Amino acid sequence: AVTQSPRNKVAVTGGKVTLSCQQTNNHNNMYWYRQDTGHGLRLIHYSYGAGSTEKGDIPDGYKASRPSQEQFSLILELATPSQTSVYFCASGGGRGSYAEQFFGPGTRLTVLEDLRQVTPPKVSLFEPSKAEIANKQKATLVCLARGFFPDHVELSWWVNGKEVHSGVSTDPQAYKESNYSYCLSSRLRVSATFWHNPRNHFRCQVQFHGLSEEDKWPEGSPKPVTQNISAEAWGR
Amino acid sequence: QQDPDPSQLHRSSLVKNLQNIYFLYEGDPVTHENVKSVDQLLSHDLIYNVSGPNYDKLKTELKNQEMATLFKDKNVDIYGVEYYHLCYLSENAERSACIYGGVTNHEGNHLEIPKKIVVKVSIDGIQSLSFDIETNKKMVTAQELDYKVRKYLTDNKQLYTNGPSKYETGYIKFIPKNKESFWFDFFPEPEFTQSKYLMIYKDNETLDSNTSQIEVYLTT
Ligand SMILES: [Zn+2]
Ligand SMILES: [Zn+2]
Ligand SMILES: [Zn+2]
Repeated sequence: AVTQSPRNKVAVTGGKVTLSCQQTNNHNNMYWYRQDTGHGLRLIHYSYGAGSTEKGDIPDGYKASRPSQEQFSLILELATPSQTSVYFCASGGGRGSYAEQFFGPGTRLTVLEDLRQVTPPKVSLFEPSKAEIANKQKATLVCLARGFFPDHVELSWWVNGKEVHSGVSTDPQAYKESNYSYCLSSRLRVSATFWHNPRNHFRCQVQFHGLSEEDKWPEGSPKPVTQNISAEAWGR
Repeated sequence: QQDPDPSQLHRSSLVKNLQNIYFLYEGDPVTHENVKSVDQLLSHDLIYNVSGPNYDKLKTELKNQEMATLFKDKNVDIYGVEYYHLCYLSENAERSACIYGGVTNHEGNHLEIPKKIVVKVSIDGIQSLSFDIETNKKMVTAQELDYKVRKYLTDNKQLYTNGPSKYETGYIKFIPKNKESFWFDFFPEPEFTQSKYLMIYKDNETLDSNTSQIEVYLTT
């Protein structure tokens, strides 16, 4: 397996950031990549083994270290907004071609001028269209999260307490509304019969990752740290 | 080793992955007291059942078979700069570390008190730096002294960094009592591997800690 830590991170320009990769595949090769919307997966640094690292295709602005076989770290001494991106780690057996690689879950890193912009989301649940119910035989619930920044969020659905992916349709990526505000919507379709049973519970769960304990927030104002907001509704 | 000429020194600005040299001298060296060979792969090496953070076995390639069979059954002290990439110790197993030389006899090679050796550092033709190195061995390998010189220089003068170097060229010169002096270039060739570079310690050159001088020459 390959894990990455932290999975979410907001940093201020000029700050120092460290992404850590851990593997249990006992592979000699490890890699650090970055991916940017519409753009490709680019290699930053890689390593053929403990105690050494190699410059990738876009090394400028990053340092790397391989303290052991299991770990591979990517260091950003002076974070810049241009380093905002989604970082991927991977281990590789054999020669290290893609077919022999195993990627991590990814890390979302956002670098801004200051943290006073970070804001938790607004979550709302909406009942199926009046008409849609009748000659639709299908009931569709729409979940909307907005006014959040940056865009490190996860949206899931829970019917009767059990997570569901069937009938779900979530926007592939959070879309920006204003300069400092994102929006994200999703839909859950069920049989109009299911939506009419007062025994059925509907829940839209949203998780927002903001600032961390390690971060220092200007005292006097509530610190926008991670949050778990949920909108619910019963069957009518 | 006849002293070097400017054109004979490797330039750091030409080394693409110079951080791989930094890792060797910034990190802890592999040190082991009174231990003896357990296995052997090639005629000129010895394997030990010693351990460290990243290894359960250590291999040391010496100058040749004669020297290998000389230390094979003795109780030695190990002090070297190890690498892990390309350190094949068998067909299947691993968790092995590799070095070159760094071997001395343990029995009766220690000092009541550590012997301090002065390192005269010269930067741009001007010997303006001087600091002390230490060892508790009578007969010490050049490697040990070298590692200690570079570790201090890296920690205090930034000889190496996880990146480029403030110095363009550099080398360490050893001046034994009644023997020919020799030197090591601080920088590798544009393309190198840790194992290839570390061959400077394969000869297991040892010195009399009591009567040996150390000079360092750098250019920014
Ligand atoms: Zn999360
Ligand atoms: Zn000893
Ligand atoms: Zn050369």
